[PDB]
Amino acid sequence: GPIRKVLLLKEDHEGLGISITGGKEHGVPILISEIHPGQPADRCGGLHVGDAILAVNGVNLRDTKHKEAVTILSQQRGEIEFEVVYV
Amino acid sequence: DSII
Repeated sequence: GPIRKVLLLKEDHEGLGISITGGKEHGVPILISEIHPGQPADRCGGLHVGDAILAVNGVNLRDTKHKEAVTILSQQRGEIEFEVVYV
Repeated sequence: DSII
C-alpha cells in the first residue's frame, strides 16, 4: 500500500494507544501490533495493526532501534503526524 | 510489544 500521513490527536494525560514491535535490531520496520480501544490511535481512525511507522512528527524511524523509537514516540504531544505504510 |  501507499505511504499515508495520519494526524493523531492526544491529550497530555493519555498515551498514544498503540503497541509496537520491530525496529532496526530486528531487521524490520517499527510495526503497530495493537490499537487500543478508545485511545488516540483508535480515535483518529487512520492507524491500523500491520502499519509500519516510517516517521513520527518528522522523526525518521526507518533505521531506529526499538527502544529509541519507543522513547521518541512517548515524547510526542498534542497533534502528531504519523508517516505510515502497510506494505 | 511495547505499549505507548
